Amino acid sequence: VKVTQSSRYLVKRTGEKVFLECVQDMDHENMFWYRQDPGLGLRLIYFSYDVKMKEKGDIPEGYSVSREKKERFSLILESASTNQTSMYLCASSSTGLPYGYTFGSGTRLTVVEDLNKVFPPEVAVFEPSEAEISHTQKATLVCLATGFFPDHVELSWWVNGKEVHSGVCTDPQPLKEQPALNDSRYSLSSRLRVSATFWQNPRNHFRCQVQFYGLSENDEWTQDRAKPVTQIVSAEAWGRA
Amino acid sequence: MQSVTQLGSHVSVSEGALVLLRCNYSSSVPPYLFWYVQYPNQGLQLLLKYTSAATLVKGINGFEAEFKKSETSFHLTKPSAHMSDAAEYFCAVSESPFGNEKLTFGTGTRLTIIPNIQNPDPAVYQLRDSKSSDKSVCLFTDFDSQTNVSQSKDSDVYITDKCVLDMRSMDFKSNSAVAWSNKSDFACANAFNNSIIPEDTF
Repeated sequence: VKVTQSSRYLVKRTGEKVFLECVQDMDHENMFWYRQDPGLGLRLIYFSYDVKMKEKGDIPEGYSVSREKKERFSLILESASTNQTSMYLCASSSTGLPYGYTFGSGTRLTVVEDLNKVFPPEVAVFEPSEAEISHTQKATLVCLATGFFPDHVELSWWVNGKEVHSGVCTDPQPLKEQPALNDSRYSLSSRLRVSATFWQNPRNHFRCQVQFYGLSENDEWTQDRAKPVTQIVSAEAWGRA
Repeated sequence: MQSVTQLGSHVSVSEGALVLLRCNYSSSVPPYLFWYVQYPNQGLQLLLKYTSAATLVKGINGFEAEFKKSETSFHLTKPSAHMSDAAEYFCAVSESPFGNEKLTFGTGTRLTIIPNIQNPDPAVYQLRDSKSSDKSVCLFTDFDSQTNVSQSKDSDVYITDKCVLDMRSMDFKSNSAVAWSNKSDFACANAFNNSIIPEDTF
């Protein structure tokens, strides 16, 4: 009982024809493609109520769709515009069963006009101030991820190899390193806070982890630096004394 | 199914306060209504559904919603907001009791919860850059939720909005914002010159 989309993130150049792919394992008759945009909720592009059937949704314009097998529902952008930049959402349902809609987890698609603009982030970890420890008996480490385009990152904290949710703030919106440019590169901060006890013990390992999603193996690359592919970039620091 | 509206795209409440999210529908035919929530890094999940079975409908995470025909509404309430309630909420309408046929969704309401900071002493701290790139960062932390951070004017300098973190075992929440620069004249003592408090340590 799951609906998986083929890609979780994707970069594409304006004018390139794109294939988003939705798969379910439940023998469902009904599959739906939606987009989700800040301020306009979710909007239905195309839907399908059997194999080889389609019907246009509310915003079909610029999209095409194929229901070839009962399992699969392909969304096709003929020519990526930058207002096709969006989170795309697939869903399925049964005709008779009463269980409602199962949703996939989304494909973020960003369309830009040039693929040499995508940089993966560098990850610095800043270590707590002596002064906070003293005044608070807390220790806040800060992690900065700078130098990424497009905005496709997943920041995480690992304490001695277990991902921690306790005592973390990540910024919900990144800021532009150069907000004068149209397509400026981005920065994001995160924070991790623990007891000074924890931080003042040299057998505690702290790691700032940043997954980036840029390009696949398929894409044309022969520029100066390494290929800006999906990669996890970390920074680490050890607890003190 | 025909249409749906969610009046208020952004709602901000204090930890503990009444949450109320609006949903209003038109439908040529008998409506079936739906509330979905979308937590930070997660997918869409069902909170509750109105079938023609009862008026006050209890859902997950302590949400309730009353279906009123005479007002074309299905508003979502919860008496006491928790930090974990921060998320986007989406109202939906269908012509099927179960939700089998096309859901038409509204525009969504992002809900934000303002933490009740328990015992505040604000402070600005400088954090050692872990290498030899003497671009330190400065950290404004432990301020009351009243305080708001403001952007820079001089943009060789980068400041981030206020953020909330909860250290669950110590029952402790605290706000933070971060300022940084590569400029060698950038003092931490004078980043953050906007809506500060007089009693911040250094």
